Amino acid sequence: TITYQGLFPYQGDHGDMYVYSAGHATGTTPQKLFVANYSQDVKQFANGFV
Amino acid sequence: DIVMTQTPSSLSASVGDRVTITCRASEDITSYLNWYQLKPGKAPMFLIYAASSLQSGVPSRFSGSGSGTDFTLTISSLQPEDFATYYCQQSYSTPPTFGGGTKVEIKRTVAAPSVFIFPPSDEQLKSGTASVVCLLNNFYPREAKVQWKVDNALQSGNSQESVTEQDSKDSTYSLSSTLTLSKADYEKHKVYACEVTHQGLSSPVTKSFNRG
Repeated sequence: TITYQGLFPYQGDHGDMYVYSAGHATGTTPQKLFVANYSQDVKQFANGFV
Repeated sequence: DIVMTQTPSSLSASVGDRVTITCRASEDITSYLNWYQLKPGKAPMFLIYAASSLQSGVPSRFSGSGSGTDFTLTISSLQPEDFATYYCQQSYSTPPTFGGGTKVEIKRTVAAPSVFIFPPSDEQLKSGTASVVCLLNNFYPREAKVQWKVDNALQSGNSQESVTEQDSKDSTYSLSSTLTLSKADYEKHKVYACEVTHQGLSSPVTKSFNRG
């Protein structure tokens, strides 16, 4: 067992939650897409993400 | 977004007259149209759901017809309750859009337009605001054209039109028009004339009065 220093997430980090959802549709016909506001949101890629 | 347009924005029909209302859609709405009857001073009432099935508590005379882009609402006999705004709303899209609306006016009461002119009272002159009132009473046509001419010059945007709902005794609206002028402009102005153009009336009538 050894101790190593590297890029790692801090413990207890809830993080950012993103969920994909089905678009609006009729019984047999697909309709308008249903999406969240993720595109507007921008985050800093300081050291990358897991 | 889906757009719904009502073919008859306004129409005139007497009692016991069959009325057909057409709703036009840019895109197909298979069977997703809801009809609502709006009477002033009360909430709209559901009439047809899906444009195929009559809502419970709604009279049989109201009918749902048509499919896809075009839908038709038919009333076999006109009734006093039937003379109310009609809206067709698409249910196919996530945001519903209501129709332009249908307006019905009874043709039971027949009247000939009567025009009156009233000079401002002394209290209006002392206050500094002088309003001249042209009163149109018992006019059968739903819409009356009103124009103000003072000293052979037309005035626009200094007049307002207030119209009461249909009397129902003669089924005719009553309209009062007030013309407001600045004191200096009003004093130099002499004859104030309100002339109304009516399709029913043979000749537009000018009712006028001299300043003083």
